Amino acid sequence: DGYVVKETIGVGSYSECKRCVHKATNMEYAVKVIDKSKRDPSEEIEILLRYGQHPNIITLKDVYDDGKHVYLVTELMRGGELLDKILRQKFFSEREASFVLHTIGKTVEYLHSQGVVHRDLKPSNILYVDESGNPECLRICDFGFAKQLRAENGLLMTPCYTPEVLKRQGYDEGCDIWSLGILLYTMLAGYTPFANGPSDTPEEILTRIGSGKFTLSGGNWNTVSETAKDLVSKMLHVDPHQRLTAKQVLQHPWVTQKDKLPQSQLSHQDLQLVKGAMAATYSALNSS
Repeated sequence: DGYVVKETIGVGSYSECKRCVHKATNMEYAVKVIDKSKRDPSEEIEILLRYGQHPNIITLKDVYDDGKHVYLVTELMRGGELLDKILRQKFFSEREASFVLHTIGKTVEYLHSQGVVHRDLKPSNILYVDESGNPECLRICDFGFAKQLRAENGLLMTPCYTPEVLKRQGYDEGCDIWSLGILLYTMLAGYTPFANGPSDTPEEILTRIGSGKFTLSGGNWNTVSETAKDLVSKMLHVDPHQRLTAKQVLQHPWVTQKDKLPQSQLSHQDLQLVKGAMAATYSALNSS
């Protein structure tokens, strides 16, 4: 139960994530410390326990609860965040972008098919496990705001088995797809579609989202495939119920036919501007 707690990795609401190194074998891991009084991580643990073995989902190693705090010990994400790699020291083109979406898209398709929605698919919740930058090293993380589809009696249910009760998933699923849509945009454009920097205001961003318009022309978009633009447009459609499903995304020419994709380095703005814009976009969304 006692580890070797060291540096703090990140921070969050009612939870802190530090770098433990123990297992009585100097084995490095990550441990999320949730305040039992502040928050109840019932849904999160059950999701990680049931779906952690997925290779592109963060695997759960140990779990502890003394009553005051919970200790979710997971595999350590040494590769950092997705943007921290692709927009720094890694050759990134529509080809590499397609592999990234492919990897994450299948994971979401799996989760949606099991009736699990994430509802927090920000690029800071997608991390490499090692510093290779390889697609298979990707891991979806932080299932804090994730919800399993349950029955009236409280039994886990799939959308296959399962009117307005299901349309809730259809919305919640459509928001996960929309979250991937801005990541696709950001990957292609090198900048957030509804934010120009870290100091954008909720009033600015939410107006742009509601307008249902974004730049698919000018800048990087002049040297980007029409299939790449077709996908983002369909992924970021205004009505969440008219957006693509995770399956329909993966059946798209951009994703499937990777031979036809350009392999030229993509331009990007400073990482901190892009990271700044992105965190501000999700900050504006949390208000509404």
